[PDB]
Formats: sequence, C-alpha cells, structure tokens
Amino acid sequence: ARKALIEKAKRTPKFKVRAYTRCVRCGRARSVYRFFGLCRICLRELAHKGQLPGVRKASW
Amino acid sequence: GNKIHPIGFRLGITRDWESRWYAGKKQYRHLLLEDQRIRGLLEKELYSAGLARVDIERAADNVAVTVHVAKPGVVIGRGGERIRVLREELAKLTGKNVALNVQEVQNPNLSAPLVAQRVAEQIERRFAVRRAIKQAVQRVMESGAKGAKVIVSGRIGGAEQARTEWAAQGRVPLHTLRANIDYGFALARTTYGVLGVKAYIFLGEV
Amino acid sequence: KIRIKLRGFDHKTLDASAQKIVEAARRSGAQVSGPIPLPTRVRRFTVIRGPFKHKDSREHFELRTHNRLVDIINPNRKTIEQLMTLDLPTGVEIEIKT
Amino acid sequence: LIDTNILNRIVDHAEVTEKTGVIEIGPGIGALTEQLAKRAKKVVAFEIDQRLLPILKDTLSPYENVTVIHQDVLKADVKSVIEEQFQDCDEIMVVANLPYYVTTPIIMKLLEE
Amino acid sequence: PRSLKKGVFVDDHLLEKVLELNAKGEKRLIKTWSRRSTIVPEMVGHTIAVYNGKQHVPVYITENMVGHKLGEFAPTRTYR
RNA sequence: CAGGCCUUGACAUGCUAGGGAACCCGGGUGAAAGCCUGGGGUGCCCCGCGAGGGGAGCCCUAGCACAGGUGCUGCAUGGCCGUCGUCAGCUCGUGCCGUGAGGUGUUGGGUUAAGUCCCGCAACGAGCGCAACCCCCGCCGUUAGUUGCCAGCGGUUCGGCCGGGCACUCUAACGGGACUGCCCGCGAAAGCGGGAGGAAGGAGGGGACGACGUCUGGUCAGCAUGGCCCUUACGGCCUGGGCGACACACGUGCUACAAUGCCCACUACAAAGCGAUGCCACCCGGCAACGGGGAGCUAAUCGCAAAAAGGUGGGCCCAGUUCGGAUUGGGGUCUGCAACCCGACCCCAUGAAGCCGGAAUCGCUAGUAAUCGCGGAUCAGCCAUGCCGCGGUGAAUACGUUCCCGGGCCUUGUAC
Ligand SMILES: [Zn+2]
Repeated sequence: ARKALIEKAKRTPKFKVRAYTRCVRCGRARSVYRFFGLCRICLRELAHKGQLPGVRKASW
Repeated sequence: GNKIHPIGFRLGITRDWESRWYAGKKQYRHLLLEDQRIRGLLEKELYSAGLARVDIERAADNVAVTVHVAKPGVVIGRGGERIRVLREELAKLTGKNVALNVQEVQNPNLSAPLVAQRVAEQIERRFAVRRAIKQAVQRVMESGAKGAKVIVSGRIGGAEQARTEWAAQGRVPLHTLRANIDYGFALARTTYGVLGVKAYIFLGEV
Repeated sequence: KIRIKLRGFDHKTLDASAQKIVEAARRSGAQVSGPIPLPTRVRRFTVIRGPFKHKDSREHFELRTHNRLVDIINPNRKTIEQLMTLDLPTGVEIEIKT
Repeated sequence: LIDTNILNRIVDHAEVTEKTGVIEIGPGIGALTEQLAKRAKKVVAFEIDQRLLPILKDTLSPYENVTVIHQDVLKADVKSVIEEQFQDCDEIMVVANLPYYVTTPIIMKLLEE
Repeated sequence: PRSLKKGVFVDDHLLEKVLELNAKGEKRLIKTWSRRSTIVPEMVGHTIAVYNGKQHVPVYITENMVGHKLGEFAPTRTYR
C-alpha cells in the first residue's frame, strides 16, 4: 500500500494483463469489489456511516 | 464489547441516508468516488464553520449539495461571496453545475457531531478530560435531549497508559430500533498521539 | 402505447412518484394500465467485520432495486407535454419507451 | 468567578441593545463576554495571556459576534480599531472588568483620547 | 501448450541474434534472460548462457531437444 | 533474492536561475527499464508599423524547504474485531438500618430462556441489560395486472399459439391475525393439565441485535497517529527467480474402499442469482473440449440452464472386479505478450494405495443430521475439493444428572 504502488496502478502497463484494481480510498488490492471499487473495510465503514444510497444491513 | 454503528443499525427506520440518488452498475463507482471527493473537500474547508452533515442529491446530470452548519455567517460571508468561490471550486472539481445550499441547525447542543468536535477541540487545548465530559453531558441534558452519553478513547493527559473515561445521564436505549439516537465521532490530534471521542444523544421515540 | 419505467432504491419514494404520474395521467383524459409491481433485484455483499482475521464474522449488506410500470394507453398530446415537465424526487429514476 | 445573576444586572445597567457594539477589556475566563454576546451585536476583546486564552477561545466558539485582538490595551490606537470593526453599529458601549493595579490609567487614557 | 494455429512462440530479440550469428561464422556463450523461448532448428549445435535466477548457466543445444523450452534445462532450486 | 539502472524523484505544495516556454513524430544501444541522438515545432494576452520584445499557464537543468519508507515499537495509541457469552448480570436516586467501613434493595419460597414474573420481605423505583419495537418464512384481505397467470368463452398450422379475462398461482405495497384471548378443572397469585375455535397455542421457526468489564487478547502489512531509525538507500524503475522446495510430523477437507451398488440410453419436478468491450439461442466442421457463421437480450421478455439424486429399460455377478482413479507417456483446445519452474480443460494409453480403519476424538434435537445438485463474490484464465447462499429426498434418539467439560447463584477457611 506504498504511494508509488498507488500511482503505478494508474498507468497503462504496456499490456492488458498487468492492469489490476486498487481501493480508491486506502489503496488496498486484496478485497476490492468491482461494483464499488472499495476494499471490504472501507465498504463496511461507508455502509455504516450511511453514505451508500440504498445499501443497508441485510437480515432474512 | 464490539458495539455496532448506531447509525448503520437504523438506516431503514428513524434515520435516512446521507447520499440520496440512483445510479446503475455502469456508473455507481464514479458517482461514489466524486461524492467522497466532494465530502473530503468540504470537510477539510468548512471545519471552522462547525460542519454537521453533508447531503448529496442528484436529479438529472446535476448535484444538489446541502450543508448543515452551526453558524451560517462563516460559510456565507460578507455579502455572499465566499460561497460563490466555494461553488466555483466544486464546479471546477466536477463539471456538473452543482447547487450549494446551507441550512442552520437549531440549538447546536442537540447535534452529536458538533458535541464531538467541541470535546475534541477541548482535548486538543489540553483541558481536563473528566470535567469537560461532565460539562458537555450537562449542557446536552439542559436542552431537552432525553439521553446523553460521551466516551473518550485513551491516553488521558499524556499518560503512559491508555484508558476509557466514559460518562452518561438520561436514557440511552441503544438496543431499541425506534429510538432515533443521533451519533457523532471526532478525532483529536495532540503532541502525545490521537484520541477518539464518541457522543450519543437520545431524542424521543417512534 | 407508451411504457413508463420507474427504478429506485427506496420503495416509498418510488411509489410516491408512480402515484403522482398515474394520477396526473388519469386526470389528463385517457385511461392507464395502472402501477404494475415488478420483482425487486437484490445484490448481496458479505464481508469480514474484523480488519485482520476472524473469518467467522461475515457481516451482511444488501442493495435492492425496486421496479414499477405505468403503460399509459391512448396517448394525448397535452398528456405528453404534461410528462417530461413534472419534477421527480431525487432518488427516483425515470425511463420512457414506446 | 462571580454569581451568574449579578453580571446580568450589570449588563442590564449597560442598557445593551441588539444594535450596539461593546469593547471589553480583560475577559479572563469569559463570563462577561458570554452574557454580552447574547444581547449585544459585536464584541471586541483586548486580552494578553496565552494561558487562559485556550479557555477563552473555547468559551466563545458558539457565537459569531465576539472577536479577540491580541494587543496591549494601552499600546493601541483605539480610534483605529473603533472605526475599523464598527462600521455597521449605531452606538458603541464599553463594559469590562479591570485587574486592580492598572484600573485608573486605562480609564484616564480612554477618556483623554 | 501452444494453440498450434498462431505458431511456436520465440522472442524476436533472441531469434534475430541467433539468425544473424548463424549467417556470419560462429560465437560462443550467448547470454540471455529469456526463460520462455522454444528450441528451433536454426540454433542446433550452439551454446546459450541462460539466466536461471542468480547467474547464467551454459546449455549446449542438441538436435534431440528441438521440441522443448529454454528454461527447463536450467535448474532454479538447489537441493543438497 | 540475483542482476541491470535513477537521485527535489513514481506522487503533492513553494522559491533562484536560465528555455528549447502547450511540444509532435523517428534512430542507435539493450532483457527491458534506462542511456545518448535525430527531423517537424509555439497552440494565450499587451506592446512595438513590423522587426523585436513585457509577460502567462508550460515542460527541461542546477540548487534550496523536501517528499518517500509493507523500517521498529499492538508493552505509548485511535479505529475495528475475537473470547468469556446472547451468559444474565452490572449500577444509581430517594427512603430505611448501623457511631462508622457499610448493608437493604439485588436475600428467602416458587417459576421461566432470562435480575421473566408472583408472594413474602424495609423498601419504592429508575438506568445499561433480557423481552419488545425491525427483517424473512407460515394464513387471509385491499389497491395493481406485463415481460406474470389461464379457470369459464372463440378460433389455433394444438405450443397461452392468437382473440380475450385478472377468476387462481404469482408479483410487489398497505393492513388483518396470536393476545393464556374463550371454557373446564387445580392453586393465594405468577402459573399448570386438558379442551374448543383457528394456518399457526402457550417465547409459531430463523435473522439483525452483544451490558458494566476481563483477557498488557489481535492488528503500526487496510487506514489514521506519538517517538526512534534510512535518505546515491532501509527510496524508486525493469528482467528473471521465489512465495509452488521436501528424509518427516500436525490441522482442515475432497474422493473411495461397493450390490440400499456401478455403467449406459429415455423421461420428469426447484429455488435463489448473474449478464451490453457480457450472456451467448440456432446451424455447420470436429469423438471431444472448441472453432466458423449467426440471431436475441440494459433484461418476470433473451441466455447462462443440463438440475442431480428420482422413475423406466438394459448390462455387471463378489472378483482388487464395468469398485477406486491416483501416477505416468503421448496427442490437442482455450485465456493470456508469455503455460519449464507453476494454469484449466479434452482424447487415447497405464491403472497405485485402499476389504470400513488402536489409543483417542468431533458434529448434530426436525425440515435437523445424512445425502444430491445449482448460483454468486473475486476473476483475462484458474490450482475453488475453499467461502457465502439456494433448493430436492429426508431420519434415529433423549430413561435420567452419577460421572467428564464449561458456566451462574447462594454458603465457609487464609491474604490485600
Ligand atoms: Zn479501502
């Protein structure tokens, strides 16, 4: 989660396959989801803070 | 331990989302990212004004930002110039003709975030922790506010050992859904590290 | 012959918008098919509550989309101009297809 | 520290209005200035401690009327500040509490100027 | 393995050097880092110093080893 | 980790000099990264007839504040989480007792999942707790009928296919309903046994919800932050290797050891999801994975999608076997710049161990265990037999608390 690593993911790496996904909030690349572009921790925090429209605690 | 977020527990009922808009999977991420950026910029800037809440609305290729402030005098300025440049800033950041709005919070003693930042500033100014907490809880209790609770994290008075202080009075039923408990967290930075302050305020039922 | 799509995250505002549209159309001459409820779509996200370990925590979150349908029949010109003019609530999303 | 009801009486005897401005000298903690801000329009404070100032910076955070000037009361151009800050108020009062030793010289200066 | 439609893959930077060396006399100990390339009939009988991870190991190209890859003849882990 | 490179720089905010002042395409050396070196360029104002300039954003060079660090400290911290434990307990106000520390409440009898409730009682309450308020499943009703459905009609090239209709299922929103509510009997009451009406009967079945605190619990490698440490290196850029090694041991699982079975054909019945640089119907080539053509779908319409155990017919006849498919040799396909280390899948070839498993030990009380299949996240592809969900078939047994483990409350001896 080094800075240099953060900017390294924002350039076309000469081939398609080298490209990947980083969290847009903390720069994690271990639990990021395509839909939100956030890691699980950031997703949970933002969901709890109520800053995600329509996202709510699930129970069934 | 490990109590859950009191706001996230009541998203469905008695509390409402901060961001209110619809977007498909195609463009959810972009809208969320720009919303986060807007919130970051506004929280960085308007801190002096006593920020409460930032509501983001979208209708059709446009953004309607509502800002809850203790004292609108700071945000607006001497003849409504400050807001203008502020608007321009957002207009420069995301080119979708945002429409800034300001709302003043009635009796600022009944807003958990404001109490949070107040106590955080007190901590930052090397105040006495316990006395400040009692004062804060009493002040909240004076203005109705059927319940009040304030918690400080640790590292009290630059000590070597961290410890929670905690103080409350009134009814704070964290376990009931129909509670409408307002929640606020603030972080204080001092020469000897970081402190976390949490404030819950209980206002009626149903 | 005109179909009206209502998509939302909050069912209450969606119902309010659908009610407004149906009422306005009904006032404006010709009859309508009426609000047709559609099966809501659910996305689910299971995460670990902990930031490091304890993979037995797994808090849940859901994102649900609610759907409507209006299907105005026998379109009227002044009815048409009545549409695209009424300001919709912020959360609700509208679509028009013939 | 003084009883909270007496200060009300002094402020009443100042016949403070929502339109008038006040110059307050030596707020200290900031009892007086608080009970002014309410009924007053613009409060200016000349105060030099750096010790009770954090307390004072806090106590006045609610209000937007009060302002603090970190300048010597005696080593100040009172004309300059009075014209600069108060371009809007109709009338101006001065209500303060003085710290014994230097009480006569301040009043003498304000009157001779 | 290979799709057999797009042909056997060989690095251009190595193939070019091999062919030009073939055309003009001979040279020994051609150092390379390509672990991915495949043996071709155009470099049979030569020697390649392939980088296995710490130092180039010499490998002598025979006829029989035509169908295989460069790197497999270069050990990557030393046991005992 | 080995090797080859760079030093206000991969990234941010500011000064002092010069300038080719947004910069646009080539050539060498190389594994690239880089290092040099070529041709066309000024795209904004003011000024000066113009020539020239006064200047902007604007990239280079040299220096300045600097940035940067997955370096150390989780025994300096925030935040977040785990466990005791969803155990039932932890306190306060006023009043009473005692000179006081303090006690009562919170003890005693009974009953609950529960400090749940009743009675007694010098206490009456209240707060955080439990319960309830919230969500799903189960019955019914009112608005609403398209992409859903088809009972009664007319056609149908007989498939809801058309015309047609919201009766029924469904689909969503709002409500009703369960409250020991009615009766008999037993108790001083909380309650208990048995009935009736009801879809459901005595917290209807699950979920979300974690008290004051304990464990100097876990995380400085999500993030934020205090103090030390490095800044031609502990920073940064590329190639290759490694994280996947292997005399051995341990944990969690998958597939089996067969006849309640195995294999091959035909035929049925689900839910919950996902998909526009994706799903991919159908036709053709190939035994095949797949390739070529090629409609339709921002989706109750189209597709993934074949559901599998199940049923019917045929074969196998106790054999390391038509059990099992490990291991190994070839031939291919797909993704990807690139399948040796180290991908998946297809076809041919071979066919290991394994005859129900010591001491010991785990899970489960009903739609549960056991058993069968499907979907999603991530994802170019995938080592996923993992994780989170969905449905199909569907049991056995609880006499009792002696003993094993772990808790709660009430009683007694020696230290703070
Ligand atoms: Zn993150």
